[PDB]
Amino acid sequence: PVQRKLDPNTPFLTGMRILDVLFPVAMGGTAAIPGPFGSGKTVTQQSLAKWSNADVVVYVGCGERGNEMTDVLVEFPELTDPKTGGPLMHRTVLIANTSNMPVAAREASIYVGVTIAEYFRDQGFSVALMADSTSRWAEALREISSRLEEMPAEEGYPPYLAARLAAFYERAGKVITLGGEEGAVTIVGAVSPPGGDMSEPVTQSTLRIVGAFWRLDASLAFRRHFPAINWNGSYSLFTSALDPWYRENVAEDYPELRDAISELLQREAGLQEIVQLVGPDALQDAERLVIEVGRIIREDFLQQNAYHEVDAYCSMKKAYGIMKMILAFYKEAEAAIKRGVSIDEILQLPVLERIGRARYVSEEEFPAYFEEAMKEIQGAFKAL
Amino acid sequence: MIQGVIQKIAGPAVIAKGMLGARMYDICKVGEEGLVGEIIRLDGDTAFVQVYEDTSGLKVGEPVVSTGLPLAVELGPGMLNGIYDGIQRPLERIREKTGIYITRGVVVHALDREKKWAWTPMVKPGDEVRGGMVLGTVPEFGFTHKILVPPDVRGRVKEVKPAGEYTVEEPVVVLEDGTELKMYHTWPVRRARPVQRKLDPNTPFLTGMRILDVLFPVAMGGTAAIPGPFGSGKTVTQQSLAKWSNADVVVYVGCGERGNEMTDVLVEFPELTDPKTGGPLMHRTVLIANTSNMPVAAREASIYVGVTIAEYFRDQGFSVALMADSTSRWAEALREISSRLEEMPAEEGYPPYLAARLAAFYERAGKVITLGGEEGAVTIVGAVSPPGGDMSEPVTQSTLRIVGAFWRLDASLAFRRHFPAINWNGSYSLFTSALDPWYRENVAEDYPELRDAISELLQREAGLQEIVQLVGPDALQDAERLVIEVGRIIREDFLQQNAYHEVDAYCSMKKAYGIMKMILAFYKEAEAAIKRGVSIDEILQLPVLERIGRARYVSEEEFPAYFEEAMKEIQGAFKAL
Amino acid sequence: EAEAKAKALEAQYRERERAETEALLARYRERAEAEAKAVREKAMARLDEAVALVLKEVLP
Amino acid sequence: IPGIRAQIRFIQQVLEQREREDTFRLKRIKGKIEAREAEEEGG
Amino acid sequence: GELLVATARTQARGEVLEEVRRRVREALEALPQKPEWPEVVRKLALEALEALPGAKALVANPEDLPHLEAMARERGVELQAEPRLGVRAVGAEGKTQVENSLLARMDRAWDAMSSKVAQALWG
Amino acid sequence: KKEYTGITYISGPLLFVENAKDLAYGAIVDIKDGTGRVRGGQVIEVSEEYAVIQVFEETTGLDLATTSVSLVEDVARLGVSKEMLGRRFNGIGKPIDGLPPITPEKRLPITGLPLNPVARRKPEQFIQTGISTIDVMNTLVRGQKLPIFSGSGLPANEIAAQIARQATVRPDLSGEGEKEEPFAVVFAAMGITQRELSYFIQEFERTGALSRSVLFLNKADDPTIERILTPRMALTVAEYLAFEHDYHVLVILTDMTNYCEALREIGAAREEIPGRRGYPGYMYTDLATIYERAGVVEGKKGSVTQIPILSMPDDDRTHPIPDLTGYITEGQIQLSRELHRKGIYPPIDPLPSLSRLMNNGVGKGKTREDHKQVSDQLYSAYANGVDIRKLVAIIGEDALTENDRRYLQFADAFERFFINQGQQNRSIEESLQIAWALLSMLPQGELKRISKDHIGKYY
Amino acid sequence: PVARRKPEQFIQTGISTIDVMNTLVRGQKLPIFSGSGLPANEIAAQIARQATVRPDLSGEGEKEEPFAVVFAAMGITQRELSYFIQEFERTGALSRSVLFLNKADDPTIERILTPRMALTVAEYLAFEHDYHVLVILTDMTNYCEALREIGAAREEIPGRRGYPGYMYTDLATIYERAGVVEGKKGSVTQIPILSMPDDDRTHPIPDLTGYITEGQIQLSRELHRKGIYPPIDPLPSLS
Ligand SMILES: Nc1ncnc2c1ncn2[C@@H]1O[C@H](COP(=O)(O)OP(=O)(O)O)[C@@H](O)[C@H]1O
Ligand SMILES: Nc1ncnc2c1ncn2[C@@H]1O[C@H](COP(=O)(O)OP(=O)(O)O)[C@@H](O)[C@H]1O
Repeated sequence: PVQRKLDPNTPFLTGMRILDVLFPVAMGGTAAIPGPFGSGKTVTQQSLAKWSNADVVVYVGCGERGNEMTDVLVEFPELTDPKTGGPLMHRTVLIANTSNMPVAAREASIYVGVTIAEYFRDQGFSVALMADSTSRWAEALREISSRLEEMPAEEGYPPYLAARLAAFYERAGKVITLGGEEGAVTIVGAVSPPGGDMSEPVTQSTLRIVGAFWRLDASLAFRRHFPAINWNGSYSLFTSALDPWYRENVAEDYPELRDAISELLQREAGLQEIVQLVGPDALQDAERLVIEVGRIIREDFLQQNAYHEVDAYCSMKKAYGIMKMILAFYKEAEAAIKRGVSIDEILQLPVLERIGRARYVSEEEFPAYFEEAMKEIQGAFKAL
Repeated sequence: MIQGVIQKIAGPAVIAKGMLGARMYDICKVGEEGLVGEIIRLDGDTAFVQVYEDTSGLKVGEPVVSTGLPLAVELGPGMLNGIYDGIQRPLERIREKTGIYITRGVVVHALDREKKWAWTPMVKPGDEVRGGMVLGTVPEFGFTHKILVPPDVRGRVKEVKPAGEYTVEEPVVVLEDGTELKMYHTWPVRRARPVQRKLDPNTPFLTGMRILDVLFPVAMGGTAAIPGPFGSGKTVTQQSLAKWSNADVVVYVGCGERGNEMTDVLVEFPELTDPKTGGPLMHRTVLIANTSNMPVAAREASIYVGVTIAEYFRDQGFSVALMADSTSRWAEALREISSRLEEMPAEEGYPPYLAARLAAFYERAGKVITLGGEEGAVTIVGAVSPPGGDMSEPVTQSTLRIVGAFWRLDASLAFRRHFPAINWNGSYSLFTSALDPWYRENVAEDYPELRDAISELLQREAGLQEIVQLVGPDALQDAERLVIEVGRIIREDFLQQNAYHEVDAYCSMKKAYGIMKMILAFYKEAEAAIKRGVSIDEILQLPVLERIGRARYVSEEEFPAYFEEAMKEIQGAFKAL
Repeated sequence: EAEAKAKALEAQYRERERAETEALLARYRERAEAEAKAVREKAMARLDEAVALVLKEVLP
Repeated sequence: IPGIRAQIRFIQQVLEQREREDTFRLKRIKGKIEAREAEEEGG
Repeated sequence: GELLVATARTQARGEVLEEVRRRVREALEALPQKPEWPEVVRKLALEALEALPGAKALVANPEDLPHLEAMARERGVELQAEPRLGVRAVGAEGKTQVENSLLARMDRAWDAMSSKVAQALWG
Repeated sequence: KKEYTGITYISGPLLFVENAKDLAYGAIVDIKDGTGRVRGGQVIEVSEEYAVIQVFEETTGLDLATTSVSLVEDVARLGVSKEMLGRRFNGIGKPIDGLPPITPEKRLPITGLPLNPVARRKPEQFIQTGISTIDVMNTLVRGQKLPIFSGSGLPANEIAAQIARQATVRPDLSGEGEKEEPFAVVFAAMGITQRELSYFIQEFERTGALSRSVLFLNKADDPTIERILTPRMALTVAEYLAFEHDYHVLVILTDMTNYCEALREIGAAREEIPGRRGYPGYMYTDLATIYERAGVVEGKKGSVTQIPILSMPDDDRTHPIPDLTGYITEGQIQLSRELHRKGIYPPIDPLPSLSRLMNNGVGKGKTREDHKQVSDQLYSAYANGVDIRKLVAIIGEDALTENDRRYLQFADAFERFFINQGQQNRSIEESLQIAWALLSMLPQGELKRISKDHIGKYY
Repeated sequence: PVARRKPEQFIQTGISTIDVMNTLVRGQKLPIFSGSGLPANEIAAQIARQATVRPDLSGEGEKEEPFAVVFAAMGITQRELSYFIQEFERTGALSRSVLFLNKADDPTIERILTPRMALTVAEYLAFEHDYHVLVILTDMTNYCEALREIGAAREEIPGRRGYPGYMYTDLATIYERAGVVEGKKGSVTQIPILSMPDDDRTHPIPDLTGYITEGQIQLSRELHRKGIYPPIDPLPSLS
């Protein structure tokens, strides 16, 4: 239990450039991804499980491929905390779980590590929990049902859905205790919808429960990209509380530039459409302007790679800087083209690839990289 | 026997009580026309019957009579030129006796029991045999009807009559264990008559119609089903193939059919003569057809009928062609029947009791050498009623998984009519690989070369359609549109064939190899022509184009008449223009 | 005649090959034949006791 | 436009018809429950 | 060649085990005459009785029938009809024919611990 | 043993006989019947007074007397040997070859035990398949389970045979010995055909690959029931050779499409809801357990190197089955639709083409110290190509920047060559090589995934 | 269907087009595919009396196939029923003709009888009384329609969505008769009139109806627009 209700106001942090950044999310909040098959679900998870801000890592995968976590058992000791370098096994117990184990064990699993999470949250020590797929709950439950032969509601689903969902999350929060110490509960549940069904009971029901939808498309990502979500098939709802916190912490203008960034990122859709209507056959200016811009912004500059050190580990301030490049380029571009410049000449500006190489620049180096990089902007524009 | 009487009715299903110690599936006579059901369920004492006839008007407590055996169908003489059809009963006599109708429950003998036959002993007495020897001939029609020891039947021979004329009701060969071999036997029809070894396609099994063969050759188990919307060609391609074969024996089942669909049909085979010979085609073909005005389930029954006849003959070394219309029957049958018997579904009334049997038809199907040491290869020819008129259906899809080739047909062409309107675009054959010697043996090798070179045309033509509609056939330049109006001809006497214009009706590999080659020329001549700056427009004027249109009016004798003929005329004028 | 050289290459390649394989099975098979007998002969010995042993076990 | 129309429909209809099967199943299920309740309350 | 060699060996081994089977079978079948057959009966008879709570039945060959007049008196208090090397018997109503033939020992064992005898042979 | 009386329900190959209340879960029985034919049943479910039998056969000729029921085991197991090396097997777990059965040298449950995940040695173990397709894209360790979404004319078996011949070790990017890495030819079946039959057989005669060979065998003529049983059978043989004879077992799970079909029947026949498009959902599970047999093994050079194989309905990977199949399995292979038509040998698409292993335990040393970012470039590079394949096909005849020409250009190139293999080797460098050649005409300075060095390195 | 004589004599209709597109003799099914705003009703009526058989053209005197019809109005409207009255009175069509009637209002079941009933009449009189008879019900839309709400009461799955499958069965009974017979100068030509679901050749509603039987006519409302009289399917169109 807790003493009393306390608001979160401190964000979750691990600096994923959208999920965090363009979707500022409470620490005491909890939020979620779905997943069609083999869709990088769990792959997201463990970047987060080291570049967390959290106090306690809490591993469970919910009747999963042994193989897919056989590894991690071994990895995490020889993983490295930032603060301490320690075996991450310090702050985790490991409740990874598999799938010749009882069906019903699959439930137990959840129902244990949630509670454990509480025991610490109680102690003010603040959850990072990750579930591989709540669907496995579904998958179990209604197989109970059947085997007990009780008519389950429509879609072939008995109805303990909201029931066993909504309640559990409500335990969560940034919550002050009888012992004072205030445990946030930061948990991120995946889901396995095999159908893309925003319309699987579980999906939709759970949409508009806990914070921030994020989505998995697959064949996008099948390229380079991860994390494919629809950007405009995701949300944040914590972009007022933490707005203080950012305002100082990073910068006071941090949402100003960031909101200004996302602005384009979706506003661009304006143009997107015409492409799909009639191409960029109108290869023209404020079109193909924007086009490239937003592209780059995501193309690498949201596109972290967990499988690199530097692509996915990053800071606020690093990113913060980065956005400002682009912006910049834009700024001078507005007046470039106006001068009579074609986007053509803008196009082969070499300094843009210099602007690109950031995912290879460590955070210390990052300053100086940036400190330089702003300059070449003004140099590679004003001249012309 | 196993006995008791009736208990309940739920339309053509029945359960019955008084039944105990009861076998599972038999001949179940019931009531006043011995009404021919089946022991499906045994729970308690209580047999789910399912009839194969109309049932109606009845009451509880009627005799229920359970043989102790299910259909094991009389095999042996009288076979060809036959009707036994689905009920198993030969129409002949019946036709008269039941007025002109068909009328329920009307038994007859399942063969012409007292028709004498050409007893040829091949054997001597005292002798030791096995199931599946041949004992004897009855050469009837052209053909040396093997008098099969049936499986499981071995050993001592007591006597062996001398040759002559003997009804099947005479036993001619008494075994010295005491077996009076009368000349037919009963072969459990859901039991597969087995074989010695399954054998291995080597040579196409041809049966006419050009492209179909040339492109989509076959195994000697064969199979492909025809997906085809209503109206489509299918239904009378089998009938085309009624003429055209390479077969030994010729097996036609009409698979639960309506009569007007099938009037001319019935007679028409009797109007076909034999091409291995010249007497009736009936002298090797068999009417096995039965109705849509008897239940579904007797069609289900029908299905087993086909195969088993085939097997017998296949065991008699034969290239057997079976071409059953419509799995929409088979399907349909059980696709209701469960419901009757209420059992658990699967969607679209699919009982997942399903490609079990479908499969099984194929398993039973094959190319083989049999117990008798005798080769044979029953080749099988599926057709389908698409349900939307178009596909969705596992009953097609896994069906694909388990048939040799597949086929695929087009509505639009049907408007013009096209014999066929195949869409290779869909369709394939894999048999394209197993036969390959026999290609270049019989043909020669540039059929395996030229043929791919024919596809390539239409292949890129597909891609070109795009551009045709995307601009016109006009933004185009010379070389493209070449190939475009090539394609037409490739189709034109490849998808117009016809079954009433007599020349049109038959085509051989001779008829093939020839016409493939022609076209090539045109290509190459124009290919050079237009690179001598020429406009293809001029080429249109070739009277020769109609001349190739006379292909299915050229007939095989005249085919090396016409072959060589056009060659030169191409190579002259356009090599000069 | 360079085509001839190549033809000639075939000859020996086909001939020797045939011969060697044609021998190979025979020889091996006959060693099998030999060995086979000799294991029967081993068996003979350890026949009687196996049965004796076997017979006792089943009885109650 | 009309091409893609006809798609939806095709879809729909199947999805929709699914409802029935369910029901069809459920019907029998009810039958079970009720059979139980006839011969466990009766017998 | 190698596959044929393997088979060759196997061919022999099967023959061997198969002989051993024949002998056991033959041997077991020459038991009934012996007075150690009347003795051997009742083991399985009693055992079957152990198997059947409620005992009613019991079968014995016309030769055998004598051996159990002791347990014709006991058991199902019954002896009727003929089994072979082995005993059958029904009990617990009828219903349940639950037996244990010495030949039912055979179909378990022969094949079972076939492994050790074969080991003894080869090895 | 225990012998029983009376039918209680017969209809479908679903059985009941009463007087049974006294059995343990899951039991191999027979049903001797005075027909002269025995038939066989598993006690799939037990009840307090009869139980559910799962018949293996036709029901036919069955009668209320003949009825003799027979405990074979009240559990289920089977024996094991490596005498069963090289041996042929029906699905009934009987070696059909006319060779007298081998002997059990140990015997163990069919289902077998779960496995500590901690105990499973990681996969990481690249070997060379000789097909670039694999050998770049999805990346073949050993352990892996990956499957070829396939169907109509899509030609699994064929392709599988390539592998049957081009399975080959790489001790050599890792400086090892060479007796180290024995595979194990192990073959299984399902539904199978005659036209397939010899075609298969021939590769054991062509590749000698009767070599160490278990081959379970199962057409469809045979009653349905054993389709699903047998997998497990074979799957259990595997471990034995895998740990104890240390193989990198070639696992030939061998379509799985039929599995579910029959299974489902049995299901639902009793009751189980489909819940899923006319399929019981717990299929997942039902196939989970299958796969749950997996792993490189610590302390032993067992590696459960898996080939699952499947058909899938239509083209559609969206179909219920291949769905979860997806979820489960590590790898992921599709054959290109595109390429049957124009006949490339082999027709393989570059679409579900990442697996779950390439970086993780892997990607250099074992590979070589430039590859990753190459591959990683090529992914989106190729995407970028085909993307316009449509857009173009309205908008320009061209109107592209002809840098963007190159992009689309480079697809067709890459494929046309790449996706035809002869009977080649192909090795990691023979790959790379090609790779760079396609990269060539692509300028440097677009290659943002890559760093400057490697590219010009490899011009 | 081994005890009849196939047909050959020719349904002469006063509408060219028909006798253009089709072949139209005397032992067959020709399902007229219809719709709202489609004029079927008239056509069969029109051609009722504007139909003859002329065997003169075939080299037999015209004393020898006698012209009669059946057609009994089921399942149809008020107004629609009330129309055809005078039209009959105009040519003497009703003279040899029976309407058991329903007009869409009397128990469902009636609708399903009167077809085969109407049929069977002729089954006697056609061959036995050697009449050469034209038959064309209307509104087989309603047959299936109603028929399904029948078997609702029996509770087995719809054979397909919104349709019976035990449908097919009946479609035996209808069609598995027609035309001349050995020794008999009857004949029956029995012709469907029912819409497609709207327009839609993709619904078993017509589809299956297709599969089975012979002929196929449609009319084209995309020629109503011009008002072509007759209008037809121009390229689907098949006998
Ligand atoms: N976050 C990521 N960064 C880089 N690669 C990724 C990422 N997520 C997924 N991938 C790649 O895409 C593949 C597909 O995801 P996968 O791991 O199979 O699925 P899941 O996480 O849903 O179990 C991964 O195996 C990996 O190759
Ligand atoms: N090859 C053909 N293409 C188009 N229609 C054809 C062709 N051959 C015959 N027909 C027409 O189709 C009718 C039906 O026969 P068929 O096409 O085999 O099939 P279905 O039984 O599917 O209607 C024939 O009576 C004739 O009118």
